[PDB]
Amino acid sequence: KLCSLDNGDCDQFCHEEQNSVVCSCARGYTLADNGKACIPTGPYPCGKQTLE
Amino acid sequence: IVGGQECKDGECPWQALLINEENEGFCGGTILSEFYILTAAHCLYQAKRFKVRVGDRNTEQEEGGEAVHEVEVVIKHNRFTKETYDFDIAVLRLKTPITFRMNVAPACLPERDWAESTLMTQKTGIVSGFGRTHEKGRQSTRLKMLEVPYVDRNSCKLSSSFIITQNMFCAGYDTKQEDACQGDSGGPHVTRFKDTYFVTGIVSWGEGCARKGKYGIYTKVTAFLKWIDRSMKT
Ligand SMILES: C[C@@H](C(=O)N1CCOCC1)N1CC[C@H](NS(=O)(=O)c2cc3ccc(Cl)cc3s2)C1=O
Ligand SMILES: [Ca+2]
Repeated sequence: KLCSLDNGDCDQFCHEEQNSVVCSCARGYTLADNGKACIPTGPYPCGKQTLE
Repeated sequence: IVGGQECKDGECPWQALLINEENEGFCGGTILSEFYILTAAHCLYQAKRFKVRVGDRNTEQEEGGEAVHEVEVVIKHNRFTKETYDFDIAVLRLKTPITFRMNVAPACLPERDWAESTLMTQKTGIVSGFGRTHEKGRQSTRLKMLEVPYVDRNSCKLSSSFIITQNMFCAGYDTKQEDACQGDSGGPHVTRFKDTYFVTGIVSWGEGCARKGKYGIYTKVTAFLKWIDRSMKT
């Protein structure tokens, strides 16, 4: 149920509020329009391996 | 690191190395942001004056990404104790900011409840460093990484001759020849989740390296998130 079922479909942090899932992101990311994906604000976001 | 594999280009970009007056590594660290490094409190008693190096994978050649940084302030946990290594955590503020690039980037700080329920219940974490390749060997000239299983807390407590406080966790193998080792202390323990890497621990201590019936002991970063946040505001 909720955050226990596949992380509530969240990319990063999952929180349960009143029988409902709330997703959020690490510092340097903003939550996408779908309320689930996390989008990097700028170059070299935290937690990503470097490629170029 | 005993066993494991070399970090390939761009794979371990959050690694820092603490270097002494003779430009020799004695401990690791984790890049948290352009001004801050996470390390072990016990590492601070291992050299009078030190600097921090980032962007390095081979200490014998120049790759082009290397940068040395001077330390402005040392923030050590005031409850740290040498007898047990409880509260083994410190944060360093650098004099000049780190310019991120290939092989130089920060690891993410997670939220406590989600990390404990979702990250620390994954099968494995990843530890890395330039430390000894065998218990009695010499330090590695190459940066290494190793996948290490989370270990059941009760089993860990039974295996240990030394106390495991609420501020520590265990990881590694019962008998397989893979573990962190001398010189890796203060280095990153990170957990991968959907291709993003979060800080979950700090290389702390162990009874030898890769010994049978013994595990690697790590500072539990999730117990220190509000502490870390305060330190990074001053
Ligand atoms: C038992 C411990 C120790 O001296 N303690 C005294 C203070 O209270 C905590 C344990 N100890 C004895 C030797 C060892 N030094 S070490 O070889 O530099 C080292 C081995 C090792 C293995 C796995 C990890 Cl995760 C870290 C370390 S680092 C080490 O940390
Ligand atoms: Ca080099």
